[PDB]
Amino acid sequence: QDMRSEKRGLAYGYHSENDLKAMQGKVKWWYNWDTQADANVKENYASYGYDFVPMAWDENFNEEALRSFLDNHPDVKYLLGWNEPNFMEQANLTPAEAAAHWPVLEAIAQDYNLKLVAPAVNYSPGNVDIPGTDDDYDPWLYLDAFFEACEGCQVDYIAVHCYMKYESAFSWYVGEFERYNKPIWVTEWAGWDDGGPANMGEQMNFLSDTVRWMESNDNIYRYSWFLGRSSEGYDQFPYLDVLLADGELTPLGSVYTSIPSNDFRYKIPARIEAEGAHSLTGFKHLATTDTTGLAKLIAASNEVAEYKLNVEEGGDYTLALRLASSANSDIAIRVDGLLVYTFEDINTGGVEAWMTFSSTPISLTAGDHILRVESKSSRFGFNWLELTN
Ligand SMILES: [Mg+2]
Repeated sequence: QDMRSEKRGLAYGYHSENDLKAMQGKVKWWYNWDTQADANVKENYASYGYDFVPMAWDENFNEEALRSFLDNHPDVKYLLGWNEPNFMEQANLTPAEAAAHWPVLEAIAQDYNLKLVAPAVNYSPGNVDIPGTDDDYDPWLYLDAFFEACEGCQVDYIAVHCYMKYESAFSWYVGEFERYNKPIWVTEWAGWDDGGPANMGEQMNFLSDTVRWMESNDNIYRYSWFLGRSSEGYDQFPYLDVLLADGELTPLGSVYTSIPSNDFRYKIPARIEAEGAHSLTGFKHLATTDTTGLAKLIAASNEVAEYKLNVEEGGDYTLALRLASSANSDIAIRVDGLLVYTFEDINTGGVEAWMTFSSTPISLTAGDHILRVESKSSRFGFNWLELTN
């Protein structure tokens, strides 16, 4: 398949080569808050299609290690600036200070032909004084003061952190940063504040809502989920982990890496994870215990899933669905809006009893097509689909 997302990255510092291969061609870049790539992948990450974005975490970073790493990786194209300088417990730099030290990063960007990402901000506890305001917590008041102190400074991108749990809050809050007229990097996000996700499925729904919004926002240059693996583990609140055992994904990690960009098109024959729909009405996410697929979509009613196909060899394909359904369930299949097959009285006897149901052949001409999977007032689980010729 083509590269699944050009924007999608990951925040994690302990990749193995097997971890990078598990996500290959579904994750484009990553960063680790440090000046060089993870030790076990430093030599080979570029061969799996990734680019690594180094970071100057605060003003006292190790410039020698960063310049030395850059010397041997001319594939590096971007440099992240200070990390949460408006937080006391992080980089702890008032706007003037962060601009004062910015030439160190420009000199680096000049020597290696790099682009510079602004210091990452978020609503802060307010303990780094911004001049001329009492609202020291304010990420926009911080960046304004930064930019006014940084006259003539090379700043190519904005970096944003966000831990809101509501996808509409998230899109409103990240959109506020489009005011600066620069592409945006959401370099840390997950649903976490105000109680966060009630369960793993809530986090997967929130990841899906916000990933889909960012893939459709042209002003978002890049995003990276927080984070590859957590100290607490993937089934502990707030269910952050994208990677499970070496070289394998969590259910959430399957949703994260499967969601396609606007222009990506699936080639066939292929198996396509259900969580890789270009478009979801109503469908929700859960872990599955099926032997493959990691995550399922769940239907209670009339939910719709659409899959955008680049059919290179027109002809008749059989469509297979991997389903679970306690009772009788009906599923309509459409191509560019017109019914072609209906799965009737699907019944596996349990919500985690899985079977593969095949259709009669469906004619799929060469070109661009929307494959639509509609629940027909049915209650079932949907792991992946397969088209074969
Ligand atoms: Mg799946």
